[PDB]
Amino acid sequence: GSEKYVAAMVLSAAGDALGYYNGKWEFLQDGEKIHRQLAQLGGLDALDVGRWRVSDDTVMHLATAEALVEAGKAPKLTQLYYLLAKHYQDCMEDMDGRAPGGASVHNAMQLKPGKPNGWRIPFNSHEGGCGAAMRAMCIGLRFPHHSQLDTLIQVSIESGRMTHHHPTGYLGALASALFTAYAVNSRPPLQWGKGLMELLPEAKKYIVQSGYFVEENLQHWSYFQTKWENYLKLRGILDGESAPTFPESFGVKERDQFYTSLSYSGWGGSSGHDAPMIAYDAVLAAGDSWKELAHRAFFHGGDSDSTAAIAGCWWGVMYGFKGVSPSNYEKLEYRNRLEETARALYSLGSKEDTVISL
Ligand SMILES: Nc1ncnc2c1ncn2[C@@H]1O[C@H](COP(=O)(O)OP(=O)(O)OC[C@H]2O[C@H](O)[C@H](O)[C@@H]2O)[C@@H](O)[C@H]1O
Ligand SMILES: [Mg+2]
Repeated sequence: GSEKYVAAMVLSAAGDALGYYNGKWEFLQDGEKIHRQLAQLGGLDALDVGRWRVSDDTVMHLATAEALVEAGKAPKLTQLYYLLAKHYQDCMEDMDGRAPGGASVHNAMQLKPGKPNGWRIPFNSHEGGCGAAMRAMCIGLRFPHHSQLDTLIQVSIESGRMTHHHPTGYLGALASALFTAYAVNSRPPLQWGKGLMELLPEAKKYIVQSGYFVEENLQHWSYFQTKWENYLKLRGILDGESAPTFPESFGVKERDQFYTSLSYSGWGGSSGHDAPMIAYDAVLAAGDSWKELAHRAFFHGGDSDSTAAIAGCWWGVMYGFKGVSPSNYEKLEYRNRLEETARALYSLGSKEDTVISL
């Protein structure tokens, strides 16, 4: 349904804005303090996002979505990648006060849309941030059909690699896009992690045949895979055939500690592996509760705008606006653009088509 695509785009942006709070909550490392301030504001249902700007996450996600819309039906990947690179480069003019990420901004300005392979960048050991994952969800809105899985894999990886040429970075884009497609198709969330694990060898097959920095990509592959395997084992969902099990003590402070344990270097949710992982952990626990989703994915001491942007997209696809206080989105920055782009993505994604690959 079109309304679920609208909710996916709008609630991803609402999550971003809520987990950002004009920077005040993004950069507060104490989840308990964030939750105290939330209560002082009146709780989530009382928050009005009219003055809560979206961050770079939404600006980039909209850039991905607009490129997908402009590429049209039965698109050529050469054209799509030109449009993606152009939109990523141009959207850096809309980052004032949005705390843009390092790899995202630097590499977007390096791109040369219009040269052949001009959106390709070298492998880099420090390009494992979540900036590719945070902007990839709508790739799954565009390519949700089983027949399009190879396109979803290729486009999510290449969109990611335009700024994050490191498997920890671009495999997060794959996870973000893939789980959105699963949500579109009503696949139960407890099956999603297993689906990602089964598709990682197909992602590797693409990277190898693509031929760029194969040795470096392979040398760094194990980190993302191992972190996800261990997380899925901890939750009891490695094979996709069990309800998840959560720890007995899993309040705000315990979640901050857990998110730090998942992190690469201490900031939970800031990398390609852990931004979608924390969003997924929130989805698994929250079911149809927007408030629980927010408490787990929007309001924590880590990189909360990025886990929120991912979680809000997946949740909106599944549940629409049901149980969401209107003040959480009615006056949201870019609401009209988000809704119009979502409707255009729906017209494309709901109509199964075939892409002309590279
Ligand atoms: N090999 C690596 N493996 C895992 N994580 C890494 C690696 N290298 C860096 N990191 C982490 O990658 C983290 C971020 O890398 P940055 O390049 O600044 O940013 P972005 O472009 O990805 O976007 C970050 C977004 O998240 C917020 O919402 C922000 O506002 C952005 O919107 C660093 O802390 C690194 O520790
Ligand atoms: Mg951000």
